[PDB]
Order: sequence, then C-alpha cells, then structure tokens
Amino acid sequence: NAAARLNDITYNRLIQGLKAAGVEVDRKNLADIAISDPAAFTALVDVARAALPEDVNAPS
Amino acid sequence: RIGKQPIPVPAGVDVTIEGQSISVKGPKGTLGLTVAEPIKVARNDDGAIVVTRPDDERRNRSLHGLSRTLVSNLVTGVTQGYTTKMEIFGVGYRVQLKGSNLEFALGYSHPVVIEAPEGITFAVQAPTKFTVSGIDKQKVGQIAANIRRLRRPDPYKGKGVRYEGEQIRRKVGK
Amino acid sequence: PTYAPKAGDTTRSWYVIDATDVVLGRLAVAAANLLRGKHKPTFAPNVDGGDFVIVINADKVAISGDKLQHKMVYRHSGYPGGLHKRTIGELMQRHPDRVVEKAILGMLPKNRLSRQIQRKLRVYAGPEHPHSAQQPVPYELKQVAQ
Amino acid sequence: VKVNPSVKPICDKCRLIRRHGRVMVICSDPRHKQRQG
Amino acid sequence: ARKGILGTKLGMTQVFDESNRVVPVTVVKAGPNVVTRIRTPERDGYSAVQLAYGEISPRKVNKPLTGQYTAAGVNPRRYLAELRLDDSDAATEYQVGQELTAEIFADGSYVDVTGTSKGKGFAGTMKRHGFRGQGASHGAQAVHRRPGSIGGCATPARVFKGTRMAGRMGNDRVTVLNLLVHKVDAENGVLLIKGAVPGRTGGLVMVRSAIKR
RNA sequence: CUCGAUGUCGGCUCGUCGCAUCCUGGGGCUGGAGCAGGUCCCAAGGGUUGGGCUGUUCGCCCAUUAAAGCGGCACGCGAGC
RNA sequence: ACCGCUGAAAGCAUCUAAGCGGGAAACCUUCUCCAAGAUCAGGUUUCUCACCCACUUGGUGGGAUAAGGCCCCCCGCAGA
Ligand SMILES: [Mg+2]
Ligand SMILES: [Mg+2]
Ligand SMILES: [Mg+2]
Ligand SMILES: [Mg+2]
Ligand SMILES: [Mg+2]
Ligand SMILES: [Mg+2]
Ligand SMILES: [Mg+2]
Ligand SMILES: [Mg+2]
Ligand SMILES: [Mg+2]
Ligand SMILES: [Mg+2]
Ligand SMILES: [Mg+2]
Ligand SMILES: [Mg+2]
Ligand SMILES: [Mg+2]
Ligand SMILES: [Mg+2]
Ligand SMILES: [Mg+2]
Ligand SMILES: [Mg+2]
Ligand SMILES: [Mg+2]
Ligand SMILES: [Mg+2]
Ligand SMILES: [Mg+2]
Ligand SMILES: [Mg+2]
Ligand SMILES: [Zn+2]
Repeated sequence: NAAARLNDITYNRLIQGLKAAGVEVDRKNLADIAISDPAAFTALVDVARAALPEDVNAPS
Repeated sequence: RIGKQPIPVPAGVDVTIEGQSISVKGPKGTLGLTVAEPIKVARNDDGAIVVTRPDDERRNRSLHGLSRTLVSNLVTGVTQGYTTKMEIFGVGYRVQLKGSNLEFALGYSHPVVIEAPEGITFAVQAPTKFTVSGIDKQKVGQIAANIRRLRRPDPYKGKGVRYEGEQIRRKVGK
Repeated sequence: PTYAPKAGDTTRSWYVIDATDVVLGRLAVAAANLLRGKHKPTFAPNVDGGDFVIVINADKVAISGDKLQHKMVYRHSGYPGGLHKRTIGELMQRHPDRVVEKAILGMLPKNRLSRQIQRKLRVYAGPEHPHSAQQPVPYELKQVAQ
Repeated sequence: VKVNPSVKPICDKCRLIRRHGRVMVICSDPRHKQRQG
Repeated sequence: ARKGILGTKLGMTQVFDESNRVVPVTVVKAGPNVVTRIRTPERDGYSAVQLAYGEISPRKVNKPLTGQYTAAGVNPRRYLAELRLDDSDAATEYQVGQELTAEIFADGSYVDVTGTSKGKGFAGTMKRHGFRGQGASHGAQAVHRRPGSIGGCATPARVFKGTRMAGRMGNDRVTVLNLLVHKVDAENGVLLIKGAVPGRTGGLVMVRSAIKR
C-alpha cells in the first residue's frame, strides 16, 4: 500500500489489475520487491494499470 | 420584490467596487459595507445600484433582499441623515446638555449621564424633548434604544422615556 | 525472511505543512501518517521510521464556526470537582498550537513508541518557523484518485 | 413568558415565530408571551 | 508604580496617636538597599528590579555570587530578591547602584508585608486545620484528637486528593495585605507598621506598596 | 453476587457531589399603586444557628436568623469512635 | 434567563437567517499560595575553564584536582 501510493495507485486497484492481467505473485514477494527492487515494482504497477478497465465505477 | 429594484444616486462621489466592496460620500461623511459573496453589485446606466443573485435557493433569496436595504441605508444617511425624536414624560423629569453629553433627571438619587459615541450628535429642543442625530441607521437606533431603557416601564403613571408618537400600554392600579 | 530494518537504516527528512485553509482533521491525519512513516515501504510497526513535520500557521486552521462555540476540551486535576473545561474558541485565542497538537496526538497509537514519535512534531502559530537551518520541503495534501 | 412544552396563540393577534431554534409566541399583550421548554 | 523594600522584623511595641488610641505596631528595619540588576523585557521577558540587603563579610560569599556583584559595582550583601513590576517603567526610575532607603513610603500609606511564617513542626489535625476532635468522656476510646473518617465506602474505593490530614505546618511564604504605616523614621531607617507581620524576630521581610488599599 | 461471615438503626468526627434553590444574585408575567407578595425562568460561588422532649430518624415546641433547603455516595463514614 | 438595534426569506411585520449591542455572587482574568520530573525537563547571569597513567585506542577504564558542596565540630524560635 505504501509502495503503490508513490506510483499514484491504490492497493485497491493494484490487486484488481494484477488479477486482471494474470500475475500470480503472492503478497510476500510483492512486498519484498517493494523494498529490494523499487524499479521493478513500478513495471508491475504499469501492468496493473493497463489491464484495469476503462471506467472502474461502470457496471460490469 | 425587494432587491429587484434600482437605488438612485443623488451625489455619491465615490461609488467604488474593489472585490465586493462599496462606499458612499456626499454632504456627510463616508461609510463602508461588505456584501456576502453570492450577491453581486454593479452600476446601472443611470449610476443606479442593482444587486443580483444565482436564483432559487433559500439562502440566496434571504440575502438578496437583505443586502439591498443596507446599501440603500448607506446612500440615504450620507445624503439625508437620521434623526430620532424622543420625549421625556413625567413630572420633574427633564434633560440637559453638558458639552457633547446629555444628563438626565429620571427620579434617581444621582444624575444619569450618556456619553455620546464617535458619530452621534445630541441636541435638545425643549426641557422635556430632544433628538438623537447621526448618519448610520443601525448606529443611531442603538443609542436611542439605550436611552429608552433608562427607566423600567411604568404603566401606572406613564413616567419614563418614550419615542415620539408611540403609545405605551397602561393599567389602572388603585 | 521478510524485511526488518536494522538500526542505522531509517533515513529522515523535514516537511513543512502550511495550514491556511485546511480543516483540523485532514491536517492531523496527514501529519500523523507522516510522523510514523506509513508512506514509506520500509514500514515496521515497532520501528520509529518517519519524518519531521513542521506545522506553520496554526491559527488559520479551518474550524466550523459552530464548533468554536460548542466543542469543549476537558481536563481534570485529580482533586474533587477539578474537571476544568474550555472551548476551542477560547483556546485558539491563547494557544492555537495546542489545538493542532492535541488533534494529532489522539491519532497516534497509545503505546510507548508514540511518546518517541511525538517528539518529532513542531507546531507554530505564526507563519515563521525557526528551523530554517534544515531544508524543509513543503508538503501539499494529496489524494490518490481511484 | 410562560414556559410550557405546548404553545399556541390565544387571541387573534398573537404571532407564532421561531427564533434561536425554539418556537415562541410574540404578541402585543404581554401576558400572551410563550416559549417551548 | 509599585514601590518595594527589603528589611528585617525587629519586634512589636505599642505607641499612641493624636486621638489617644493605642496602636500595636511591628517595628521593621526597612534598611538601605541597592539595585544590582534590572530585568528588561527585551532581554528577560519580564520587568523587575533586584534588591540587595544586609551586611555580610566579604569572605563568606563564594566566587560565583561575588562576580555577579562585580559586574554591578556593588559590595556583596547577604540577601538578594526581586521586586516584580508591571510590563513597563522599570529603567525610568531605577538605576544599577541606586540607594533605596526607608522614606520611599509616606505616613498613612498602606503596604503589603510578605515574609516567612514561624515553624510549627509536624502538627496534628486539631492544630493544622481546626478539626473538632471527638469527646473527652462518654465512652470515647483513644480517639480524642484523631480525625475520624477519611472517605466513603466501596464507592469510591479511595481517599480524595487534598483530604486534610496531619503533617508539617508553617515555613510558608505568607503575605499580609493592607497594613497601615503609622510613622516612617528616616533617621533610623525604621517603618512602624500597624498590626502583625509574618515571621520570627530577625527574619527577612519584603514591604511592597498595596494595590487594594 | 456473597452462608469455609459482605457487622445491623441513630448520634459523634470528617467529607465529597447533584439541583428538583431555603438565603443572597439576574429576570418575564401579575387580579404588580407603594411596601410586601404570588407564579414561572436563569443561577450551585459561599452560607444554611443554638436549645427542651424522645434510643430515635421523623415530628411538635422555645428563642433567634439574610435563611434555618431537599437528596446520592453499603439508607457515605464501627481494621475512626 | 431576559430586554434590544438594524433587516430579509414573506413590498408588511419579526432580536436572526447575514451582521452588532446591554446583561448575574455561576465561567475566565485580576488578588493569595504551590509550581520546569512542564522528560517541550525553560530563562537571565557569574565562577572554574585544567592535568596524569594504563590498555584490546574505545562517547574506554582508573588516578589526582579547580570552582563548589558534603561529612565531622559549636548551636538554632528549623526539626520525628
Ligand atoms: Mg488497540
Ligand atoms: Mg441568545
Ligand atoms: Mg518547634
Ligand atoms: Mg491559626
Ligand atoms: Mg473537645
Ligand atoms: Mg483500648
Ligand atoms: Mg481515654
Ligand atoms: Mg469501614
Ligand atoms: Mg473468605
Ligand atoms: Mg418575580
Ligand atoms: Mg435550574
Ligand atoms: Mg452547598
Ligand atoms: Mg468565581
Ligand atoms: Mg450530605
Ligand atoms: Mg444518612
Ligand atoms: Mg450507613
Ligand atoms: Mg454506628
Ligand atoms: Mg462582571
Ligand atoms: Mg514562586
Ligand atoms: Mg534549568
Ligand atoms: Zn395576544
């Protein structure tokens, strides 16, 4: 949640976009890339932002 | 009805608007007033004052008729000032000046003095009649109401201080 | 093993928050998150990470006009009938740096280490702060859209 | 005033207003003054 | 606008006035004083004046305290206190080195005399606070001077703070207000103050001008 | 809840709190002339006496007083009497 | 509590919705006392303002001093 809000996304829409893109990384290793490799965490936030739907409040 | 109406300017030599502000000057001194921000003010073709509003709210309709009868009470008192004529009733009750002040004899054991504030000018016309004069309508009626309450109301003998033309209530007593 | 911060790894910084048209409860939350280091991905709840917060213009914080009349601050002295009370409106005249401070301290966890975290807060009433020897970067209140 | 939790006008020239968050009855006759409480 | 002096209570005598009434006075030696320091708001945050009183031998004063007098140019005195003024008007009528003798007070002025009350030791509750005690007969068993109850019962399960109990009494700063000056005596440096003054005979006394009058 | 124990009424000593105010303080109405009153509203800062009779609480009485308030706290207080 | 001034929504009127007053032994200051263990441990001042040794050279252990204080001694109207 802290490493997502520096890449201006919430934890709410990060787990949604990773599931919509098919990235099955567990929360242990996703909170260890957040410290030990902050530049590859951003490359995951940019995938969870593209697979997220165009209007997240629109009915599905 | 009030507020959808223009306010004339006889002289009004400094009718200015600087960020929702207003002033007025003429045969008397100057005044100042600040209008609440949903109400705007401008000048008409004749130099007249017209105020507007974003329509149909409870909070905007109340301030619209409010902020017309304050601007019209600025341009009145600068041109034609305000006087309140007051009468002293009761035997042995009178009024004098001592310089700019005004001393009363209202049946007490001490004289009662009224220090006139910065803008209120006193003038007696008789030993039991006087007038309170000034330019701001809210500031004149505040000082006149301080003189009205100088005695507890006595509806048995009618003694006290009154406005002219008003009729107090009366009881019969013994 | 998950990350645990060693001693000598918590870097710190200085933030100044202008309080000119900000409500008392937004500005307390954003200061208390910033004192504790919630915004840093090396957060651990037993380690005092987090930064130094300066709050200038405490006398211009936005309080609703019906709270200054009615919201009360209660204190008790231990003596019988020693419940003394003030209002917010009669603390903002005397001590406007205590109103912004008391709102922050109730939002910190009620433990030993928050007595060490609250030493990193300076609250000032005027627009001038004496800590210009450091370089406090200004901090505007964000909201991440969603 | 009379302070009672039911107020209503008595004569035909009492007026029932609401100032400062309470309902009161103002009139020219002084013994018709009322407020809720 | 608030005159003050330090002095020594010398005891009480009696004297008569012009209406042939007897006046119990407390002789105070409002001795010569000297200023030694002026507190200013631009330096200290308040406004006061120090006052030095009393003859001491210059070997009994240690080297930190001595140099505080060397900056003022004054020989070292025994006592050293402050006279609290209002927010202004200190350095307009006090200078470092001035001599304040006893005739700054007039006759018929009203003064406030503060001091230090006499020690009464560890005192009980019929003396420290005026408790009535129990009876002296009618069966009363060993509670003649004891306090009695000290609380409620299981609500509340405590004694409230400030409950008047036994302890040490005296040695407190006690200010007595609005005492009348009967006769100033600039020949001897003696103020005749009508009434009682807190302290033992020989103790330090601050005589300030009253404000209640 | 307490029976392998939670001591009962009154009085003495020491208290603290509430306001549903007895006094003092501020008021509206009065079938308030004045003096005294009635009724309602605000107000808990301080003050609220000593005796006769009764184990008494309560109550009647005596002499005063600005007035002699009403209640909670194991019907406050027996490792205090 | 209550008495107002100016004034709309509601062309009038209204103590109020904008705005401003008077107003009690209650509340806060003023007077008295405690109080920087107020761990945010404050302020203004003056004084000393200096050496030696050992070791794994460390914000390291000991030793000896300065300013100053304590103990002992003569006592107190300060006091278990
Ligand atoms: Mg918890
Ligand atoms: Mg009101
Ligand atoms: Mg003794
Ligand atoms: Mg005594
Ligand atoms: Mg006795
Ligand atoms: Mg025995
Ligand atoms: Mg015995
Ligand atoms: Mg017991
Ligand atoms: Mg048992
Ligand atoms: Mg009455
Ligand atoms: Mg009440
Ligand atoms: Mg009482
Ligand atoms: Mg008081
Ligand atoms: Mg009781
Ligand atoms: Mg009882
Ligand atoms: Mg009992
Ligand atoms: Mg008993
Ligand atoms: Mg007052
Ligand atoms: Mg002190
Ligand atoms: Mg210190
Ligand atoms: Zn009527």
